[PDB]
Amino acid sequence: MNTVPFTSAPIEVTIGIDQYSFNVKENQPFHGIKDIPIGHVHVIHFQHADNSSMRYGYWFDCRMGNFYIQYDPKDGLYKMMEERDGAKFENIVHNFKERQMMVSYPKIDEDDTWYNLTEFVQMDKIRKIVRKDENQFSYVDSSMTTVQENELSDPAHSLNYTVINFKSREAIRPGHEMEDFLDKSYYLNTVMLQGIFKNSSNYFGELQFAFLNAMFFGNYGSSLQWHAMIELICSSATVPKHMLDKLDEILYYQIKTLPEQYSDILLNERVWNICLYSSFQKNSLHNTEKIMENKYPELL
Amino acid sequence: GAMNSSNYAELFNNDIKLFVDDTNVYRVTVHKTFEGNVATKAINGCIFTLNPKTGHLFLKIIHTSVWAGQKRLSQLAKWKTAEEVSALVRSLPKEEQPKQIIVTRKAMLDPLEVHMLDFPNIAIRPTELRLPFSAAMSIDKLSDVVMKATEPQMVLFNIYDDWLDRISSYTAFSRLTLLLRALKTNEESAKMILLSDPTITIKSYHLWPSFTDEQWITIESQMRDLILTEYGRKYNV
Repeated sequence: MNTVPFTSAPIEVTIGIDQYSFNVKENQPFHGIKDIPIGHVHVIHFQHADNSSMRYGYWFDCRMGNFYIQYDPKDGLYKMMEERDGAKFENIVHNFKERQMMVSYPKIDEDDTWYNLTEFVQMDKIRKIVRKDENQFSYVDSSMTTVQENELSDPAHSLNYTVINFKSREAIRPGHEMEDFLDKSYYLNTVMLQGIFKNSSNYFGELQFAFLNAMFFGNYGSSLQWHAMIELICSSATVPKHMLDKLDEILYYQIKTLPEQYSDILLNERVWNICLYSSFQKNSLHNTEKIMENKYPELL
Repeated sequence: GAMNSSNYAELFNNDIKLFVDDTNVYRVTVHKTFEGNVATKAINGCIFTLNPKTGHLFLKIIHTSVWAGQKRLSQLAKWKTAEEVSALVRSLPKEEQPKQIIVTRKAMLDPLEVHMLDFPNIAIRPTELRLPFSAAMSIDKLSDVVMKATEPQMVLFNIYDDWLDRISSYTAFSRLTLLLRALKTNEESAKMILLSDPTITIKSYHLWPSFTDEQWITIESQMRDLILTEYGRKYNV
């Protein structure tokens, strides 16, 4: 069970750790988060009490190094950093734990929510979407644009999601225009799965990462990516049975976790209606269709 | 974006453009079967592809054989239209390729955009104009070449005959739309007006009669009267 210590908390802030969140007061004796489950990626996220503008945060995996948070009064944000000195880090964490200045990652033993939202998400894939190779953790915020958004402007601070465009030469084979536009199986199976992602696990990893950035930061481009990757599967007549069954589980847990109050800005009415009621896969997503009909009948 | 009354002069500028109307591509007769069920029989159709500046009409005849063994023909008809327009653009020298294609029905946008991905600089646009191009099959010489076709065929016409020798393309397009609107509203009455005087004939190389400027004014007035007479018969007003 790993620890992310905080040097201090000089500004009042709401702190997220995965699906959980805590209020910290200006200069509250808060020194971090302990008992973080090994084996999963995690996200630690921030919304300042005095400017709710820019939710921002850090994807990390405690297996990859010793990480801490320290407020930078110049740049005005909580920054993740790596401690290279293991003994110094162990000594810091031991002191803060002994003085009980840390919140405990509040996992219920029955509760598989975080595993279910991150099953296919790997830090190595996050670091290719979010490029900052000198750090082992990844910064994301509310305003970061995607490579696709940037084509339609600073390349270094972009989300390099896989570009999906249904009306693109990549998506449509010469002489199969109608076939490829109305049945996207070629695009899903040959171009994306075989060609770019190599396997369904990497595709689902990116879809799950896109959802979490949309939910935790209200990142609009991330929301567009999540819907495009759902729509590409639902618009394909030929999908492996194991991928459809897994997609139904992935979406069920995403719809289950979404705050009820953000359904209006995080769910695209056209995509969901098409996917559940018109698409090739309209009868393949039983769990997702049931939770959507019971939780968000207005959207449909 | 979309073409309307606000940007109407754009039709007659020096940027090459084509209108595409797909309303006569998939045509059927509905009839009773021996068992008293209903069935369709396809008849030959056409793509109506028109340069509104020059009058050049690219009439692609759609022979009933293209439907054989196909499903969802109303959907296929949009894609076959987009395929044939794409093939037509590719067949034209670069300096004759359109800069814009305006579809008369919004359902043609995605099929044509997908077929024209290779031409990212050709704008595919809808229109808010209600254009009467469905009435093309009321022009006897176009109806004849479509119904006689035994195989796919492209036939080239000038839908303005020699009018551009005497009038602008704005005026020629206005005359064409008024003639087609009349033919669409009351075909029998419109054709009566056009052919009631045997002394005015259709040249072998023309679609419409050889009216003098003064006779076109009389014809145009008779067509507006037909449209208003019919409108007061529809709506009881």
